[PDB]
Amino acid sequence: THSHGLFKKLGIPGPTPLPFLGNILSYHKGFCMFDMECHKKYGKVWGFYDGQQPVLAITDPDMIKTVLVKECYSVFTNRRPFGPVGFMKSAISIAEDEEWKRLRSLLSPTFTSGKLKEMVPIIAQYGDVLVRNLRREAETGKPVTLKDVFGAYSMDVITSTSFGVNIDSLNNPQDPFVENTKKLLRFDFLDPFFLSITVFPFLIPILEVLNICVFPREVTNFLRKSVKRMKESRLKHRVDFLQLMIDSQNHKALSDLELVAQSIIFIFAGYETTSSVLSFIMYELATHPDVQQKLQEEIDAVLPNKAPPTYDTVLQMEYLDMVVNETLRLFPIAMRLERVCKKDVEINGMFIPKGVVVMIPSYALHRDPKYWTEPEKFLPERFSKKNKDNIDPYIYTPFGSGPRNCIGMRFALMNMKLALIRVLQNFSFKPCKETQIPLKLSLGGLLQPEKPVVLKVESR
Ligand code: HEM
Ligand SMILES: O=C(Nc1cc(C(F)(F)F)ccc1-n1ccnc1)N(Cc1cccc(O)c1)c1ccccc1Cl
Repeated sequence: THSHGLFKKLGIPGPTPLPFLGNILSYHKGFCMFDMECHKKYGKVWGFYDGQQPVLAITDPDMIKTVLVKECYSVFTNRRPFGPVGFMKSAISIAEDEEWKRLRSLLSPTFTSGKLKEMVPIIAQYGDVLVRNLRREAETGKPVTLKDVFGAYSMDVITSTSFGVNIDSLNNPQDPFVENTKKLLRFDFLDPFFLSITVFPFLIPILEVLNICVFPREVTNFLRKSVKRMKESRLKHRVDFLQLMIDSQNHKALSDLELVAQSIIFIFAGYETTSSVLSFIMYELATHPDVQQKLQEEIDAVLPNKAPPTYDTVLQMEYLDMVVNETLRLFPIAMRLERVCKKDVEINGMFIPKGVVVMIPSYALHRDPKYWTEPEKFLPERFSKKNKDNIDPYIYTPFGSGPRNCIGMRFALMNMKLALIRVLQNFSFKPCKETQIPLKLSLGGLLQPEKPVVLKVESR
């Protein structure tokens, strides 16, 4: 069509698009397979169309640094709009340009290492809860699906960190927080709805005037009311995500609806993501028990006699840092990094026209043989103390990079590591007969396993 000749004029290789559809039919193998395929068949830079939207993929480390870090505030500042957002347009991950710079300033101190150290005791409290509910499942003599145990854990930390709500999600699935928040699963961008709106971006403004929100509106209105009630209910900082935005509420000021929007994004950002990575980590520990043994030995060394973890101790365990990093290399759940080019610009000898989405194939780079030897093998020694300097930080980007990287990286890493320390110091995980030995990945818009990971759990 009239927008499909762009990459031909610039002389950029890519699959030939179809009218009205672009290359979305090539998504039948999934985002990951499509990205790795184009990397093999086109080299270091290629292009394709999500409907009428042109997308340029870049793999040069210098270009990635220019897009994500150097020319970030000037050119590559925002992400592609993804659908009808409603009042959630004020969320930090959805805000654009000056509003984003303001909100990120108003929210950066919330994710300081100092504030994270003050959050460790609260998160550790539900590590003991996870172990208690894990032992009962171990006594059943039957395999357990890790998504439910970790999802229960990830919910308990989120509620206790975002608010003061202490809950046992696995045993108390009735509290209004547990019910509504359990409907904040990740967005399958290859489903009929999202595939439709990428082909029909003109329908996004229509959906907004019908008050059709991409987030379930019942959960949003419930959460807005609960925050409005809790603000009066405390009208003892307790290292509370909501409180840290209330005391900071008194650049510019953070509004009440803005505060509500950020709180929901933190719940959304850390419920399935935390549980998914924790499930991937345990799968690789079962199929590679030598790693699990050394990790279980390192946990006992730093924290003897099943000692509770600490900010100073978690940041000390080196082999635990290797297991999370290598799992995030194999399974970067974002799969991709996107920036919208807001003006004509030339980067590293390449012309990027206005309006083109620049894409960085994190999954494709993480499994590229030109940077990783035996990429499919899960060798956690890639990040040893003497081999962790060879890795290019712009090829391995599990949390993104630049001033729009993950704002909750330290929390997520701490939260996951605190969970791993407590569970491996009491249990061992064995591959049962209901476990997929190859672990086929899903073909949709999510980086999740095809079948849920079920493993045998024994007590130590
Ligand atoms: C293991 C879990 C997580 C992973 C793998 C992850 C990864 C990412 C990635 C790749 C991005 C995009 C950065 C880019 O565009 O360059 C991002 C953005 C973001 N993440 Fe996470 N994330 C995780 C958990 C969390 C959690 C628990 C929070 C809660 C505070 C959080 C808050 C955010 C925010 C606020 C952004 C948007 C930053 C901005 O737009 O300025 N993330 N994350
Ligand atoms: O933005 C992402 N997630 C996200 C989205 C929302 C929102 F939609 F409601 F606004 C809210 C929270 C998060 N969230 C999850 C973990 N931390 C932040 N990404 C990366 C990404 C995706 C697409 C384009 C792009 O440039 C960057 C992500 C991260 C981990 C797993 C899966 C994803 Cl899709």
